Amino acid sequence: DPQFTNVSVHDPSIVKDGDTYYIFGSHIEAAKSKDLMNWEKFTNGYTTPNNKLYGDLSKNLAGSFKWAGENDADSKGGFAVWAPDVFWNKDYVNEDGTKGAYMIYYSVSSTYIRSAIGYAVSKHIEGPYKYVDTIVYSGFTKEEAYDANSKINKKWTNTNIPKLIEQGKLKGVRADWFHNDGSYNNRDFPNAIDPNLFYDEKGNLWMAYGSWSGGIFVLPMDKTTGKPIYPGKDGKTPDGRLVDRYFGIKIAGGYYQSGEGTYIVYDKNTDYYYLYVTYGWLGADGGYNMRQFRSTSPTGPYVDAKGQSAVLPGEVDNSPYGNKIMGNFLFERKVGDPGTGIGVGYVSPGHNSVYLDRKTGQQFLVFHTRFPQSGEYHEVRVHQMFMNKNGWPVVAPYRYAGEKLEKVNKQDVVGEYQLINHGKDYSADIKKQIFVRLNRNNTISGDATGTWRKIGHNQAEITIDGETYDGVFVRQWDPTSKRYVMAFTALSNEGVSIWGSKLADKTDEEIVEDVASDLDLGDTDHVVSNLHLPTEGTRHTVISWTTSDAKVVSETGVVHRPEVGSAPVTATLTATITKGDATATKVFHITVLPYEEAKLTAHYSFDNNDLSDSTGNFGPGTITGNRIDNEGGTIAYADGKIGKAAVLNGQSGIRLPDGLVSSNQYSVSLWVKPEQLTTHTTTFFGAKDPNHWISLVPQGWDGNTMLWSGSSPWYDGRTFWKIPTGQWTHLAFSVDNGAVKVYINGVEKFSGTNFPDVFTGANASFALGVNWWDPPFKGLIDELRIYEGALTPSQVTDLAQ
Ligand SMILES: [Ca+2]
Ligand SMILES: [Ca+2]
Repeated sequence: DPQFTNVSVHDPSIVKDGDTYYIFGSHIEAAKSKDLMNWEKFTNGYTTPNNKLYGDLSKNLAGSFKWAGENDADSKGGFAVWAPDVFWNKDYVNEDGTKGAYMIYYSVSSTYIRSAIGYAVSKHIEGPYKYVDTIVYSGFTKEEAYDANSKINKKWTNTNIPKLIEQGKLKGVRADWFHNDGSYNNRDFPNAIDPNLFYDEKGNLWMAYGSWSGGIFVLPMDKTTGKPIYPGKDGKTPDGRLVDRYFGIKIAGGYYQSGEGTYIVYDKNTDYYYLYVTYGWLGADGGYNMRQFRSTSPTGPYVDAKGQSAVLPGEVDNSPYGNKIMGNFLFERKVGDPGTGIGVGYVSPGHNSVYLDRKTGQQFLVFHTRFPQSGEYHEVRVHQMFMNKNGWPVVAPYRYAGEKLEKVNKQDVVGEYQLINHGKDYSADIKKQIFVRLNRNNTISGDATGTWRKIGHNQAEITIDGETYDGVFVRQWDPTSKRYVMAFTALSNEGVSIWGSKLADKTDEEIVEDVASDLDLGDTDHVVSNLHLPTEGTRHTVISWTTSDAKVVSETGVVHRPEVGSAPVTATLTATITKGDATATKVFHITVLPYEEAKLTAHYSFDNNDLSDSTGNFGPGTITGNRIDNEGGTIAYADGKIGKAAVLNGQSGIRLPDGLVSSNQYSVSLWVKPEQLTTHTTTFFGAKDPNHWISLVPQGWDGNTMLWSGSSPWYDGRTFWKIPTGQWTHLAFSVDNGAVKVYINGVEKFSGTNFPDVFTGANASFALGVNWWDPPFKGLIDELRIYEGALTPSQVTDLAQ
């Protein structure tokens, strides 16, 4: 039934104009939809001029760009226009003195603290938006100072503050804004990004903003002009939270801890201000997760279900604070569940907005998310939310598909559920389901015990291991099985959320039959890799294995490839599948391939005082400077492992020719003499483009030698081994249709499957010592050998010597 059209809009700020829903996100991306399911982008990103939102970007927002976000520090080469919020401001006095305009409040940033918020206006939601002013600034300093790769002076005199002191809106500079060395005190005070403009009960206008550092602040705003009404005077709220003459009132975060993407919604139905913030880091390993507080006042205090304050008491883990409404999750499609793929899950879902419909009461969490097994690729998602009995909106487990609350029969609730509990913790981990059933005697049994009730038409009360969770039952589109299913979502007074999705009713026999038809080990006629043999199917179905011949393949799928030139070798794996007294059997016919010798395709020895390929079928290399795409470094040839090695001083390396590798069956060998270790720094690299690359990393994100692929998907070829300096080490890795191996000094240190295919039918870029981001390799690398095919353990224990 339901159709979806996806868009990649990061940090979506939703707004309804007329009958159309609009989202505005970072990087000047935006889109629109009439149904919250099918999105159509209308922007052109950082294209300038004729930028959709801003026109000639550079001149329109120059005011803001004088301070950060244009070709400066972390924005070198481009722009950084982040996390906007957009609304129709009926009171805005236009420069022709007419009333009413669409405002866009945006952020610009150059480092993790040097940022500012400014706004622009339009007669029309799609723009053009013309700059008005820049109103809040962070990362400024007590004296003249510059950042690495920045010519912008960060002294506070270079912000709006002098003008504000001249206008009588501030008395002066606050000493507390500075550390003793004159640096920006981001322990106490904010990074000026991520604005959210909202209205209170009375129609007064507020802006909340912030991201990590000192946290989230809120300022009242002049409806007529778009400017803050700065407090003018330092102080403390009645309950003790920091007030600042300029930055406003602190409502969440603190002490460097995470927390950005604030969104605040006044709900007239409950008379609460609901505060959403996202903890953690946005990246696939970041554990981005959405949090929820409330207050009776726009300016707080904001607290969670447990009555705990959103404002941190000190430099502590923020895990306990805030209802955790969504983290990493997957409703795993185990063997025997209907559909294909791994099932529906999200990684790092967050930076949300919220649409609450004045008339109907329907409510929607809007956010961007990443996904398991796709790295940094992201899309916009929308989940409905539903007010529970205790005045907390609860998030639905599935993306919105037209559903609404109904009168729900006890009959349609009773049965087996997959259940996910989001807890409080957050990390790279992905929560997966357990199995329980909600029995007609209102008990709960299975992987957890307890009780449940439906109340009124559809309120849910689930009590598990002595924890009670209040929420709703609602029907939901499960895209894995492709049915509307009954579901539940419910929050406890700890502020922990559990989710439920009803499984199709099934006998033990039908399950085993399902597990049996669905059990597949892929193409097992060309096996070069260990086979993963599942020991479990859906709903705790158990699967055991035997092998006809352990010398070919073990019971756990461990393969033994025969000698080069030998015959492929055959065996049979038998799966026995049990649940209750139902049982079935299925056999699979394996053929394990012999090793095949990789053949040398190119050789950079550096032995003839140049970057020539000795095999004489690729061009010579060229020199780079400190990145794969820049020029002007120096290659000293100096005494090395065989002949002369290539030296790299620390500030360049070698651009190898395009297309060097052009397959998914290849191998790379080289000898490395490092002086210093720097994290992420490559030797051999790597890339189709800056999102699809391979890198042989002497010290990677885990502190060890690895083979690394990124950023969509991520691959962690971890050897768990650290490499020495002033010293030669032999490194080799092979790739063979997803099959990957890495060798440290001849010994195999990593072996895996599903290695990405980065170079087949592309003309990619390759280099030694340098990439697009990290410190160049410092030391020597000798004897770079590229191959077609996968080096044999034998070929490799010979290159090592
Ligand atoms: Ca936002
Ligand atoms: Ca050499």
